[PDB]
Amino acid sequence: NNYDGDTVTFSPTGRLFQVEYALEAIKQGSVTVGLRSNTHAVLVALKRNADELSSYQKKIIKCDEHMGLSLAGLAPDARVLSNYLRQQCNYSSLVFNRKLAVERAGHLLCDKAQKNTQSYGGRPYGVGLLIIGYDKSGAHLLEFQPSGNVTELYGTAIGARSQGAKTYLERTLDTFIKIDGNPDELIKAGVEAISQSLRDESLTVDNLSIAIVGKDTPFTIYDGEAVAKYI
Amino acid sequence: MTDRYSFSLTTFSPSGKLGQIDYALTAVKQGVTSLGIKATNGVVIATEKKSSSPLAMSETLSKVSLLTPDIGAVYSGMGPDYRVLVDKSRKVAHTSYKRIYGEYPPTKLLVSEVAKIMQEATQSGGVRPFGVSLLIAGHDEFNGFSLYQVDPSGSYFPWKATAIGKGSVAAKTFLEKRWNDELELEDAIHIALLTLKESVEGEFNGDTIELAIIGDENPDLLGYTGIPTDKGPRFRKLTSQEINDRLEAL
Amino acid sequence: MDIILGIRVQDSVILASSKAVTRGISVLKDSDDKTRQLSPHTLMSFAGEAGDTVQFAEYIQANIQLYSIREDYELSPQAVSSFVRQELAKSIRSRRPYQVNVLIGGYDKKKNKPELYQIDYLGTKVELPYGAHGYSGFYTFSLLDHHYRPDMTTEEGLDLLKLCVQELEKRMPMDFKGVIVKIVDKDGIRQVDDF
Amino acid sequence: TGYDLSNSVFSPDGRNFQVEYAVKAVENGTTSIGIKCNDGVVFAVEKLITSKLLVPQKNVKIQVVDRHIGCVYSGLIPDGRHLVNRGREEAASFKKLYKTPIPIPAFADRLGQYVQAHTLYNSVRPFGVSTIFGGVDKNGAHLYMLEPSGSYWGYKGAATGKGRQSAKAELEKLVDHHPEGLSAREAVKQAAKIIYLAHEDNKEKDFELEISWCSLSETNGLHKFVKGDLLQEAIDFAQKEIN
Amino acid sequence: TTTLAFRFQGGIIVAVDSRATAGNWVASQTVKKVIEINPFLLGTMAGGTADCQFWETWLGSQCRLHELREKERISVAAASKILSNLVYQYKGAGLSMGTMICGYTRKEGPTIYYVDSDGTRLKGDIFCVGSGQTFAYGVLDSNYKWDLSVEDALYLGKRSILAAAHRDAYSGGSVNLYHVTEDGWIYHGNHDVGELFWKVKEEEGSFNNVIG
Amino acid sequence: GYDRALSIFSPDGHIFQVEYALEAVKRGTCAVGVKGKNCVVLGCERRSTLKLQDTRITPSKVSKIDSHVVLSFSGLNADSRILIEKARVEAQSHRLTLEDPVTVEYLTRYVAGVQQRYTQSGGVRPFGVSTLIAGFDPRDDEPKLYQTEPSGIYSSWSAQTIGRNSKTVREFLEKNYDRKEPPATVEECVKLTVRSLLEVVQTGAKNIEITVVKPDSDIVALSSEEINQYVTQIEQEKQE
Amino acid sequence: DRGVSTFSPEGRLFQVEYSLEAIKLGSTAIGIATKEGVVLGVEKRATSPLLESDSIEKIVEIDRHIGCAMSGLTADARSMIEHARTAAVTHNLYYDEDINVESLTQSVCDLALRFGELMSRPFGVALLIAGHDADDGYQLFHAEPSGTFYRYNAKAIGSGSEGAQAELLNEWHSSLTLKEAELLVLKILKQVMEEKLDENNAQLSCITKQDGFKIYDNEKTAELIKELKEKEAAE
Amino acid sequence: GSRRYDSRTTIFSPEGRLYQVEYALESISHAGTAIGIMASDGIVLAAERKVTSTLLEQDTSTEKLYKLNDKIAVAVAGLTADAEILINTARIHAQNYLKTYNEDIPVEILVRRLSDIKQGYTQHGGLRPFGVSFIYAGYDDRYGYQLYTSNPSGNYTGWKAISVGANTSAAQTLLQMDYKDDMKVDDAIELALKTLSKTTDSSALTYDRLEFATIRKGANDGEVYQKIFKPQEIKDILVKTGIT
Ligand SMILES: *[C@@](C)(CO)[C@](*)(O)[C@H](Cc1ccccc1)NC(=O)[C@H](Cc1ccc(OC)cc1)NC(=O)[C@H](C)NC(=O)CN1CCOCC1
Repeated sequence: NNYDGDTVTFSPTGRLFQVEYALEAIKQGSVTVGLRSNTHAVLVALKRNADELSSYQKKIIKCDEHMGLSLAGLAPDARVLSNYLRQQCNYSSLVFNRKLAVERAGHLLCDKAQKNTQSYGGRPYGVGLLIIGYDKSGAHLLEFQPSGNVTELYGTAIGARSQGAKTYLERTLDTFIKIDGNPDELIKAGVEAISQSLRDESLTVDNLSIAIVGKDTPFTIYDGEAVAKYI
Repeated sequence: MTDRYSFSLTTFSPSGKLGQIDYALTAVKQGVTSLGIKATNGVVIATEKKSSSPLAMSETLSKVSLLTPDIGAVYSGMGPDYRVLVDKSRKVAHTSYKRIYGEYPPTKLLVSEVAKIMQEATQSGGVRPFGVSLLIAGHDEFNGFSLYQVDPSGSYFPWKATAIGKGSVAAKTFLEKRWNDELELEDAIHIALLTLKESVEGEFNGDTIELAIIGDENPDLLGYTGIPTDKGPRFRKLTSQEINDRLEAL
Repeated sequence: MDIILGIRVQDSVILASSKAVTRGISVLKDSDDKTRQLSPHTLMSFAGEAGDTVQFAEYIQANIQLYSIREDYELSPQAVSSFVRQELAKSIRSRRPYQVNVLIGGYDKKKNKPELYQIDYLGTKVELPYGAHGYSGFYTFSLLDHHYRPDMTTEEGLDLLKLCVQELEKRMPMDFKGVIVKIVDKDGIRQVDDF
Repeated sequence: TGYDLSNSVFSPDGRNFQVEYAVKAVENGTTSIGIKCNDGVVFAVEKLITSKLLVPQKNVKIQVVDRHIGCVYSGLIPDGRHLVNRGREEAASFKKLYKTPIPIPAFADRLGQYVQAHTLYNSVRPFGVSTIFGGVDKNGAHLYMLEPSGSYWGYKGAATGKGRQSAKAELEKLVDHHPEGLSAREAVKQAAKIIYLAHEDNKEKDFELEISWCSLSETNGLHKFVKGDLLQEAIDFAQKEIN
Repeated sequence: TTTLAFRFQGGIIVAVDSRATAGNWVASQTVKKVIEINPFLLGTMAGGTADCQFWETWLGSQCRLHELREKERISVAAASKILSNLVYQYKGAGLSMGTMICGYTRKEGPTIYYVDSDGTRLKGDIFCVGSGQTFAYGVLDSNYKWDLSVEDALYLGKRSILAAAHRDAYSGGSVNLYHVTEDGWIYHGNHDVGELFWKVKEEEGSFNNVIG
Repeated sequence: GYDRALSIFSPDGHIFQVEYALEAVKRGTCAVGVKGKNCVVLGCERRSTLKLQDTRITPSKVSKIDSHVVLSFSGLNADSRILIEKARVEAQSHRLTLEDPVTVEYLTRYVAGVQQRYTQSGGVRPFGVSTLIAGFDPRDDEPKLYQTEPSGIYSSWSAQTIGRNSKTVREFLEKNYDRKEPPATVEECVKLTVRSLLEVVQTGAKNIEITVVKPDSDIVALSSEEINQYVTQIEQEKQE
Repeated sequence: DRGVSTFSPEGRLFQVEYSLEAIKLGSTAIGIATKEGVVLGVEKRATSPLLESDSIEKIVEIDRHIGCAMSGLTADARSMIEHARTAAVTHNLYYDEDINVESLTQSVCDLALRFGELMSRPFGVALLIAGHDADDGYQLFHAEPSGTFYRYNAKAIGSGSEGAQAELLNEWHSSLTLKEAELLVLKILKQVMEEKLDENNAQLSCITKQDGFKIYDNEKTAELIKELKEKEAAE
Repeated sequence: GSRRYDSRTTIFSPEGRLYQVEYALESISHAGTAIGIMASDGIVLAAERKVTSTLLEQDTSTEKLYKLNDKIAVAVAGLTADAEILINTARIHAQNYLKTYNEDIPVEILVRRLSDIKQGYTQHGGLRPFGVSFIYAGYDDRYGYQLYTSNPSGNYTGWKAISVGANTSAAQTLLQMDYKDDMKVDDAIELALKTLSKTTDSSALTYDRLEFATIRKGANDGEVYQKIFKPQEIKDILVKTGIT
C-alpha cells in the first residue's frame, strides 16, 4: 500500500511487496512442468501465442550440454538469468575443467536475484525458472523464484494453473521416480502432468515444448513435429 | 548505497525565499550573543561562554579561535558547525594562499574563502546550510584593521562594530551610541564588556566571558627570535585574570 | 614537406612552400599544397612529420572557422597566431607531440598591416619581416638580410622570393619540385599560378 | 508520521521502524537454534516439508564459513545467504593477512558491522534474518546470535524463528540443569529434542531435522554436518521425548 | 609487394602482385591484395598483411554504415579519410600499411587516394606502393600518357607489376588487374608470372637480360 | 551525478515534460519559414514590450550554423544557444571528416537527435525549443526547409511557422502557398513571409526580422527600411 | 512519485505498460509475410498539408536483407535503428555472413529493458522487423519496448491495429503471392486510416531474397492503389 | 530512497515555465535596484545598497559593483554570495581568453559564457539556479560601449539603459522617458541618480546607501578607464546634481 513503492521497503508485517508483485507475474505466465527419475530429468512447457498469426513464445533455454531451464513470467528476465547461468557454467569449464553442479547453479541464481531485492533503484526479476540437469551426483530438478528462494525437487510446476500438475506429480511420485533408463516414458509422465493444468485448450504440435537431459543424453529441446509422438 | 542526494536541499519557494537559509538564520538568532568592535589601533571580539554543565570545563571549549596569527573568529549559532568551519578556514588560508604567496591572507580574502564554503552548503547536493553567523576580526599590512560578519547564505559585510545572536538588536543599538572613529583599543574593550553585560544573565567574570583582540604585534608570543621581519601574532586571547582587572574599573 | 618561406612587405605577406612529397627513395607527388586558409585574411603554411602536419593544420582550420561562425567575426592574425602557439605549447608536453612547424601570414584589417609569424613545434612564436623553417633559413635569412627593404611592393617581394628559390635550387641537396606562392593582403588570399 | 517508510530514519521515540519491520520477517521464519557445549557448539534447524516432491536431505540450510564456523538463520533465506557470502569474504581476508583462521568474536563483529551498515542509509534495506552462528577458536567455543539491527551477543543457548519462545524456555532448563557443562554428543540430542518441541508452533506441515556441530574432541575443531547413524540416534531420542 | 593504380582518359587501372613474405621465406604466391569495398570502391594492400587485411575489411564495414545512414554511396575522399584518421590514432604503435583507395563517384569522378600508416593522405593520378614500387614506377612513368586506350592501360599496369615482380625479390606470384569506370570496377583476371613473363618476353621482345 | 528520470511516461502514454516543453515553444515569439523557387526566407517576430533595446548587440533570432545553413527558433532563448553551439561544432566536424559541408537534412537530423537524447536521459529536462533550419546543400540549388521540436521528430516543409499564434499564420500560409507554384523570386518570397507575420505581429516597425538565404552561401539580413517597404506596400494593397 | 522500474500489483512494469499506450496513439504500420517475400506498409499521417510528405520516413533499411517499419514515438526509433544497423554490419565484419533476422531482432530487444535509475525510460515505439535469411527464410517480427518479440505471419501495430489485425486474421493464408500481399496491405491501410489513402500519405516496401529490401516509389504504389480499387469494384 | 526529498529544480510547469527560475526572479525583485545607462562617450553604473546600518564600514565595502577586468564591470542584484561564485568564473574566463588570443575578451563573449553557465543549472544537475541578475557594463574595439543584462534563466539582452532588482517597472518607465541617444556621460550620471531617487523605498537617497561607477574613454587618448566611486566622490556628485 504505502510500502510497495520500491524493493528497499519492508511492510509493517515484514513483507516485500515488490518481490510479491514480481511473484505475481509468474502466476500469469503459461504453465511449465519439471520432473525427474534417477537417470533422466524432463521439462515440459505449454507455449503461449499472441494470436493465430503469431509464433508461440519459446519457454525452454539451454544453459550447457548438461543443464538448462524452462521459464514462466517475464521472458527478457529469463534471458538475463539464463545468460548468467551460461557464463557461470562456462567459467567452471574453462577455469576448472569441471561441469557446474546443478546445486551451485541454484546457489548462484539465488544470490543474483537477492541483490536486486536489497538496493534502491533496482527491481526484482519477474520470472520463475525450472532448472534441470545431470551432473556427478545424477539427475536434478530445481525451482527458482525471484524472491531468491531456490528449491530442489523430484517434480514440480510453475505458472497459471500449475497446482493441477503439482498435485498430480505429488500422487505419481512413487511411479515416475523409478522410470530409469526410459526417456519416452518419463516424458509421457510429464506430458500427462501438464495436461492437468489445461483448460479449454489441448496440447497441439506447435503448442507443446519438451526438454530432456540424462545419463547418456545431452540437454536437447523438442518442438514441432518431434513432439507429435507424445500427443 | 552511495550519496544518492545529488540534488539541492535548499530551493526557492514561490515567494522567493530560500527556506533553509532563513531557518539557519533563525538558529543563529537562538544562539548566544557575540560581538565585535573596531578601534583605531585594534579590534575586539567577545562572547559569553554558555556552560552546558558546571561539571564541564569551559576552558576546553573555545568559542573564539585563531585562524591566522593576525586573524581571529567568533560566532553565534551551532557550535559544531562553527568548529568544522574553523578547521576548514585554517586549512584554506594555507592551501589557497600561504602555500602560494608565502604569507598569510588579508582578512577580506580569508573571509571571502569562508563565505564561499558556506555558499556551497546552500547550493550543493545533499547538504543543509551552516547554522552559524561568524564575526571575523583581523589585520593586514595594506588594509589595516578590519571586522567582518559572515552569514549562512555566504554573504559578508564589513563593520565598524556589530553584534549577532540572542540580544543583537539591543546590543547593536548600544554600540551605535558609544562608537566613534577615535576609539582607542582599550576604550573598545571597555565598551565590549559593557555591551556584553546587558545580554549576559548569570555570572559575569573572566571564566564566563571569552574575549580576544587584534592589536599590536606580540614578540613574546612568537616563540623564537632572530628574524627581524617576523614580529609576532597580533591576535591575542585575553586571560581570565586580564578580564577581571578591567571589570573592576567598569 | 621541407621548404616553407614567408616575406612580409609594405602591403602584403607572401608565403612560398615546396611542392614535393617524398617518402623513401620516391617522390610521390610534385604538386602538394602545404597550406591551409584559416580565415579570409589568414593563411598558414606547415612543414614537419608526416601525417602530423595536415592533421594539425586542419584541426587549427576547423577551430578558427568555428570561431568565425560563432562570433560572425574574423580573428586578428595576432590572435590566431597566439591560439596556434598555445596549441603547440600544450602539444610539446603531451604523450605524442605534434612535430609541425608553421608560418602564419595574415592581413590585419583593423590595423591595415600585413603580419608574418614564425612558430616552431615547441610553441616558439616570433613576428618577423621574413621567416623560414628547416634548413631553408640557413640560406634565405642572410640573403634577405641583404636584399630586403621594409617598404617593398608585392612585385618587389615576389622578385625577392624568386631570388630565394633560385639560391635554394642551386645549393640544397634535395629536389623540392618548386614552390606554390600565395599572397595575403587587404583583398584576401590568392595564388600565383606561374612561378 | 511516515517515519516507518524509509530506512535509517529515527522516529520520535528514537527507533528505526524499518529494522523492527525486518524483525517481523524473522519471526515469520522457521525455527533455528544454537547450543554451546563443553568444547564446541551445536546448530539445528526446522525444515518445513512443503510437499512430498521435496528431495529429502537435499535442501541444506546450515552453512559453513571458513572450515571452523557454522551459520544458521531464520527469516528471508536469500538474505541469510548474502550475509554468509560476506562472512566468507571477511574470513578469507582475515586469514590472508593474519594467517590464523578468524576468531569467532572477530567474525561476529565483521557480520555485526556489515548488518549495522544496512541501517545507516535509506538506499538499502535491513537484513530480514536473525543469524545464529559460532565455532571453536584458540580461546575455545563461542556461540553468537545476530539481529537485523546489527545487535549481537554471546550466548549459552540461542533461538530464533516462529518457535523461539518454546525453544528459549527449553534452552533455559538446560543451562539451569547443567551448570558444569553439556557434552557435544548430548547437545546434538538436545538440539533434536528442542527443534521437535519448537515444531509445535508450526505443526501444519511436518518437517525435516538438520543438525551440525563443531567440537574440539568430536570433530577436531572443524564444522561438520550430523548425518546417518548419529542423526537417526538424535531423531529417535527426540521422538521418545515428545511422547 | 608492388601495387599500383593510375588515372587516365578511360578511368582508373589498378594492378597488384600476389606474393606474401616472412623475411626471405616466400609465404604465399596467391594472396589477394585488392579488396573490393563496394561495386565502385577498391582498396590496395601493401605492408603488414594482417594490418592491411583487418583494417581495410573494417573500412568496408564503415562505408556500408555510411550508405545506410546517409542513403548515398560514400565518397572516395571520405572513405580514404576514415582509414587515414584511424591509422593516425595508432601512429607510433607500429602499424605498417601502404594503401590506395581507388573509386568513382559522380561528384568526384575517378579518384585515387594514397593512405599510409604514418598518416599521410594524398590525392593523385599515379601512385606505386610497396617494396617494388620503384621498379613499377620506372616502367609506368616511361610509358604513361593520359590518352592511353583501355586495352593499352590494362597492359601497362600488368607490365609494370611484371617488371617489379621480376626485379624485386619480395614481389611476384601473379598479377591481378582491375579497371574502374563510371559504371564501377571490372576484374580483368589473375595472370601467373610463371607463364606471363615468357609470353611477354617472346611477344614483346623485352627482358633481354634473361637467358631465353 | 544527478540521475533522476525527469521525462517519463504517464498512464495515458504521454511524456509530460516533453509536452510542457512544447508549451514553452508556444510562449516564444513567432518564427516563420517560407521557401520559394530559388530561396528560403526566415521571418521572426520580436516583441515590443522592450524599448531601450540595443539592436546592434542583442542576440539575433536567426543564427548561421555554417555559411550555407541558418537556424531560427521559438521558445527558451538560453536553451537555443546550446543547440546552436552543438550544431555549429558538428558543422565544422563534418567538413573535417567528410571534406564537404553538411546537407540541411543532416544538420537537422543531428539537432533533432540531440533534442531526442534529452527526452530519455537521466538528470536532464527536454529543450524548450522548436527550430526552423533552412539552407542549400553543397553544389545544389534546391531550397531546403526543415522543422524540429522537443520530442526529437523532424520533417521537411514547403512553408512552416512555430511559436505563439503560429496556428493563425499557419492558417494563412495554408491557403496562400501554392505547392504547384512557389514564390518565383526573392521579392515574392519575402513579401509572403512578411504578410504572414503581419497577421500576428502588431506594427511592421522593429518587430519583424527577415533573413534571406540563396544558393552557394548567399545569406543576408534585411534592415529596418528594407522590411518597412514591404510593410508599406502590403498595407496599401490591403485597403481595397 | 515512484521508481521507474516499479512493478504493479498485477506483476507488470508501469513504464512498459504506459509506453504501450503511446504506441497505440502512433500511425498504423502493417506487415505481411509470404513465401515470395515480406511486405511492409505504413500510414504516413502528415499533421499539415504544407508538410512535404516524402520527408516522413517510417520505413527504414537495416541491411540489404532486413527492413523495418515503426509506430509510436518515432523519434525514439532512431537509436534503435542505429543499433540495429551497427549490429548487422558488425556481425558481417566478425563472421563474413548475413546476420539472422531473429538474431538482429533479439539484439534490438536487448536495448528495450536497459532503462531505470542506461536510459531514463522505455522506448515509446514498436517496430516491425522484416527480413530473409538462408536458414528460416522470410520472417516478420514485432519488437516491443517490453523486450519481447513475436514472429508473425502478419501483424498490424498503431492506432488501427486491433481492427486491422482482425482483418489480417481472415485474409492471410500460407499461399499468398507477393502481389496479393501488397494489395492486402493497401486494402487494410485504407480501411483503418482517417484520411483517404493515396500514394502521398501511405508507403509500401518489401524484402525479397533476390533484390533485397526496397522502398517503393510513389508512382509504383499509385498503380497498386489503382489496381486495388478496380479489383474491389469487379465483384 | 532519496527520490522522496527531491524538489526537481529543473522541470517545466504545465504552462511551460521553469518554477525555480520564476521564483529566483521573484527573489531578485526584492534586492536593491541597480541601473545601467550607456552614453556615447561612456557608461554609468548606479546601484542602491540594501538597507544600510550606520555602523557599516562604507569605504572598504563592495556589495553591488564588481570589476571583471580593466574594460568590463558588473552591477549585481540578488544573492551576493551567488554573484561572487559567478564573478570569479567570469574573471577567470576573461583571463583564459587573454591567455589564448593575446587580446582582451569581447564583452558579449564573456556575457554569453556566464549566461550559458546559468542556463546549465536550469536544464540539468538537479541543483537550484543562481539567484542573481547582472548588469554588464564594458568596452571593446568592435562594438564600443555596451550594456547587457543576464538573469537566472541564462537569457541575456543588450540595452541602452536598463534597471534590475527592485522597482524595475517604475525605473524603466522613467529611463524610457528621459533617455536620448546623443546623451553624454555627465547627463547619464544625473539620470541614473534621479531615477534611483524617485524609485527608492528609502526616505531620501544619501551617499552611504549608494555604489557608483563610470566607464569612460576619459583617460588620455584612445583608452578606457574604470572609476569605482569613493564615498566622498558619491557625496560630491549627489550635491553637484542637487539631490542633497
Ligand atoms: C610485399 C610482398 C612485401 O612484403 C607486400 O608488402 C606484402 C603485402 C601484402 C598485403 C596483404 C596481403 C598479403 C601481402 N607484405 C607482406 O607479405 C608482409 C611483409 C611484412 C612483414 C612484416 C611487417 O611488419 C613490419 C610488415 C610487412 N608479410 C607479412 O605480414 C607476414 C605474412 N606476416 C608477418 O610478418 C607476421 N608479423 C607481422 C607483424 O607482426 C609480427 C608478426
